[PDB]
Amino acid sequence: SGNGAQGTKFRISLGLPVGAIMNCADNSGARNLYIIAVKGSGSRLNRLPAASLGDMVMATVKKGKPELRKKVMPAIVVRQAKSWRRRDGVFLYFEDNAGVIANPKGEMKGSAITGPVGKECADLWPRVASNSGVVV
Amino acid sequence: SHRKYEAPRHGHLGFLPRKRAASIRARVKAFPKDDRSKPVALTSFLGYKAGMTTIVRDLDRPGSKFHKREVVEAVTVVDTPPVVVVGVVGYVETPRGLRSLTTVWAEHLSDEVKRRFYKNWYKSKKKAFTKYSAKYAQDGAGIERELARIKKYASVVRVLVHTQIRKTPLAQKKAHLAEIQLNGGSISEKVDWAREHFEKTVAVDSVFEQNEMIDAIAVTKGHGFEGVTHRWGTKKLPRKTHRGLRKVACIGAWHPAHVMWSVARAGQRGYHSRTSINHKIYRVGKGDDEANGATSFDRTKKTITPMGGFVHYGEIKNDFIMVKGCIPGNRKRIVTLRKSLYTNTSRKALEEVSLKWIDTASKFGKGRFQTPAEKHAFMGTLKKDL
Amino acid sequence: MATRTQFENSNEIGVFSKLTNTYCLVAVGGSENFYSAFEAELGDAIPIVHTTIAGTRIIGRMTAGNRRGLLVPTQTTDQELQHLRNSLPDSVKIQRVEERLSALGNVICCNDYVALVHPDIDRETEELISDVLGVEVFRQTISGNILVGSYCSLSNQGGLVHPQTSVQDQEELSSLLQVPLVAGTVNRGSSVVGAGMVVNDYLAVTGLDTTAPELSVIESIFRL
Amino acid sequence: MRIYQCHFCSSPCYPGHGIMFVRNDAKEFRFCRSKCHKAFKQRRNPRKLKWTKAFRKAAGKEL
Amino acid sequence: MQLSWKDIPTVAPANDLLDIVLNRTQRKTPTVIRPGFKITRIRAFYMRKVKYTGEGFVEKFEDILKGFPNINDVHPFHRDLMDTLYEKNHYKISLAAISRAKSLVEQVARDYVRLLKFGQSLFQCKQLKRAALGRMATIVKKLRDPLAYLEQVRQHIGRLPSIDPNTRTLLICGYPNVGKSSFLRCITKSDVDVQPYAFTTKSLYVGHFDYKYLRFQAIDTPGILDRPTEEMNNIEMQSIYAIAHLRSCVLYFMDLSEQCGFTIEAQVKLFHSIKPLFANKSVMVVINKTDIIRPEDLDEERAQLLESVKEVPGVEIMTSSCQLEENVMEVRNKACEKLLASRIENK
RNA sequence: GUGAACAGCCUCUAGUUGAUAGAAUAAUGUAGAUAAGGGAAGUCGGCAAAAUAGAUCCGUAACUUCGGGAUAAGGAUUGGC
RNA sequence: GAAUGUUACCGCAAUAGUAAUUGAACUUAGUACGAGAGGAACAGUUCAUUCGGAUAAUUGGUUUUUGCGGCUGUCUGAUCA
Repeated sequence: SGNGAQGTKFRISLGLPVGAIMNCADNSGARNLYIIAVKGSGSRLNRLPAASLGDMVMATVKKGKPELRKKVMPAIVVRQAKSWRRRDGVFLYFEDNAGVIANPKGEMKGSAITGPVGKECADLWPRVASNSGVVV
Repeated sequence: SHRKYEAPRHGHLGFLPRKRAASIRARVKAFPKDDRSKPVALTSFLGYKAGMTTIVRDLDRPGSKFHKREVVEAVTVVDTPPVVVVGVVGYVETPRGLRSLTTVWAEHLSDEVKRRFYKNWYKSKKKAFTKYSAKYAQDGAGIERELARIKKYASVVRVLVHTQIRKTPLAQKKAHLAEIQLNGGSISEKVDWAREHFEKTVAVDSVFEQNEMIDAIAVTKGHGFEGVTHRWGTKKLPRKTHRGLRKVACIGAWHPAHVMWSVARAGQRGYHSRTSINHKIYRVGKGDDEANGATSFDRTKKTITPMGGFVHYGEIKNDFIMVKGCIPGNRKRIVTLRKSLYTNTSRKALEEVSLKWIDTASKFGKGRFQTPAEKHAFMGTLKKDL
Repeated sequence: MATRTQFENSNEIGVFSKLTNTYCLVAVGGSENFYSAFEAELGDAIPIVHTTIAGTRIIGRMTAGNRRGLLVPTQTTDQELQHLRNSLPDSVKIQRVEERLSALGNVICCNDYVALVHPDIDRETEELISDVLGVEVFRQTISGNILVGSYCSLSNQGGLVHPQTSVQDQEELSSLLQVPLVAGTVNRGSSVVGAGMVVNDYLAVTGLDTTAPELSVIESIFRL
Repeated sequence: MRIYQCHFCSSPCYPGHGIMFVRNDAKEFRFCRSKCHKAFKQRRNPRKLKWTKAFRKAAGKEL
Repeated sequence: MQLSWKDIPTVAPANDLLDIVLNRTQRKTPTVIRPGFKITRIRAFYMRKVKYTGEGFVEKFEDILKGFPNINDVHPFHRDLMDTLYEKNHYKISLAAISRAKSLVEQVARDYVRLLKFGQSLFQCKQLKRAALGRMATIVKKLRDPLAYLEQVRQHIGRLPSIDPNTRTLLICGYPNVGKSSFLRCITKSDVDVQPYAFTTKSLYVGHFDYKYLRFQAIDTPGILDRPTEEMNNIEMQSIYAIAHLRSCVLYFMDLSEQCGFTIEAQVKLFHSIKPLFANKSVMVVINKTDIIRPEDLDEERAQLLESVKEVPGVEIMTSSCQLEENVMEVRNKACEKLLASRIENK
């Protein structure tokens, strides 16, 4: 929420709450990245604050890299695969979830990220647009 | 004590009083400041909401995501019949009650304002203002003398007008009497303004200009004696729970023994009146105004008549007014417009207009062709019709 | 010349904007801030008219071009080439070119005679691109990476190469790509190279995050 | 200046509404309505079932 | 370029710590009546007690240790700066008094859970609270003493610089009260405004320059360094000394302009005291104002570091003047280039 | 009649239309409906609900006293002409 | 709702009670200050989260106008209905 993003992009009401098993499809050899904590707000009764396309949360590693488990690492969603919320009218989506590798510091690590990447996260985070390939 | 720590409020209210709408007319208690520099201009107006549409406009606003892109929102085009001045009544101030006696009406009254006073139209002998119309037969000792008092012993003037229903598709067959305050130079140019404007329509070459910040007041839609569950926001108890599964949450008040004010339950979610401000006028249309759908991309002669119809309306036969944004409260009833109160912040009036593509397809079904002649041309002559 | 600012807190100016040697095409971002930068430098036949594409602010991922010839994806609309074409003489083609993807910056580089496209798709509309530019495009991967526009961006003089590159790769492509191939760190040891800076025929706008020995490459290899 | 025409449904209507399903790698058919979205998820074939205009090309309409 | 200081926030000694007093106050205060029944109004003050507990508990005893490294980290020079302030005395008294109040929290928690016992008689509770208050008092007393010292040196570290020995560093030092107003100040922009400085007559005027892409900068401590350690029973002179001990390239400063007949004959046999200590340290001699040198002390002073006579390895000397702006760039450049062809060239 | 069968459902014969009705469908109830993303965030608690579910064929671990586990899980096959 | 001749339309609003909050980014500004390692506020433009009061032209959810189309068991001989 302020670690190198181009302004405050429109926080789209997606569907990624706490306990969402996120997959993995990039330069890393991991299979899935389970998230144990999803937020992105403040004063709000009852609700589990979800994460929109381009938010920085902390995820864990289950299957793929057993050497790197039980730790905290950044995980920016690069694949929305859900209907967003704009002003044009268009609402296209993908299929599979996101899942990128990042060093436990505050930046990124992955570069050769395969699969379709949303243009919304690319515009917000320069690191995503610089490390992608196929956009929409 | 508390649950966790007080928690927020889903039973949070918003309207102390409220109640059902015992009148189609809203409660207008706000009036703009009278100015002497600007000429005689209205402060309020009347009309009827038609519906919404999709208009493509180039976002001149420096958006932090879009800007200069083809985006759309939600606008409304409030319809307004030719309002004719048939009453000139002036006042002074507002102490603890009304304070005047100079009430000047008219003579040529149609069959619109003669139905407002009487529920049974058939029992009416069509003999209204008989003692008032007899004052015009003489020199006018009780007419011209009244105007001599307004030019000195008065201040504000609330012009009594109505709305034409003979050309209005709204099935009501009755005009709507309202009060419109006008602000201009001195206090003698107010009464004489509406006096010389009898049997006349609404002129758009004097007061009504291009891009003016106006307001909007309509009537809210109700839903009966709706309870705390849907009216405010009560939870849902599991199926395991008995004697109820969506009942009101246990209050447990004490705060004075007379149970608190915001423990509200069932009343009337809606059916009141709202108040919207800060709205820019896009385009002022008329009754016989053609080529309403001025598309700056396809360049085709078309109107904005809804090819389906919303609810209780028609096919556009009066002067339509397209304004920026929408308006709270459902239509099918009198909508009291209002001009700018004072120097508002706005923070959006810096941007002009850039309307191009105008939607005029179906409103009942899905959006397809804009013009019905296009579908007929694409189909061609077959079995039925041409 | 070689200036350095913090435009919208983004050292990667190559991602947002793209000032190639073909035509000075500037995106939406650049009011009076960017105008004060290249005031006495530019203002010639190549202005700084703002524009957009497909409802995005990224203009570095759409095309390349040498000195004359710019294409346009079929994903976006034609509401930009109906007024901007007046300023430019004859470079941007108005022919409806079918696009297979969307981003054409990290897969294809821009220069004059040297070009490279990462092997991933077939040969359909790609041949049409090489026909206009007149460049014998030879497909070749680099260190098993799909990115190439953010790892290297050569010109008519030299070319900065990504530090994480094998020695063998920095020799076999020295005669064909006619570049000395100088490997070294860039932008405080960043992972991007050509995405943080855009080499032009005249000036060379970079970033302030670029260290002194990382910036001295331009004033040594490229030579002014 | 081009005329917007639907692909999978073959019906020239509104450009947006626009909830569409991409093919990950390659591109997809731009939907012209929301009804076309649910007609692709169930793997419906527009070639056999009459819903497009391409099938009418092999039919022939000369009255 | 830092170490492990200027990160610790403010610390309330004893006068600014009056919080304990306030708390004990409200405590002995209580006096509740307990709702419900008037015969069962004896059950509540237990909660009262747990409360006070947690309170002092969190208190302090952990924020003091933060901001301070170790008594045996890496280089002794990092703790040498504290020797001229609190001295290994208050030093250990650093981590010393540290662990002091530290365990103090121990006894704290101790007696804490201790009384903890019972949740009847709010009154007895008042007495317990009073006892706790007294205990707290008997501590921060002697506490705030050295703790006062604490706050002091605390703020203290805001003017004192902190270089990094894990990189290239060019030691630059000069002798004030001569003419550094238009000589040494031609390199940096240091000037006394608000921040004062004792010891010497002047303050801290550290020079700095950024040539090519290197980084050469080091402060100077005049006074203690210009005299043997034995002569200074402490102070900072020794400060000057450790200061030295640090370095990569020591640059000695001379002046053969004769301001008032202040030639050097006694300090000649002093450079040999730090000569074998310079295993990998480059030397450089810079003489200011070289034009009015009269042949009266020239045929004697030259047998020091100028010519190959005594205690000289055989380096290059420079005789010019930066006051008249005569090749000031050449002098600054030819004083750190030797380090590039030494430690940098080898490592 | 269908079906593995004697269940259920439908149809024929015999046996029937007494259990207040009408108008109206705002909120709060018993049993019974259906909701993208997320797939155990609610609860003391696998407590409610839903999905998986038959026959034929194939496949079917560890343990045990070889009468068992065993109709395992994970798949495929299925109607009418 | 009973109402002092009555009904309808059009005004003034006492008393009581009271209702929006917070953060970030861009420009000014890689700024004022400073020895190095570092690093702000005011004005103007452009947003998001949460709560309350609303709206249904588009999207999503719901389907008693038990529609239209298709299908299983049984029946009016059979077919259409």
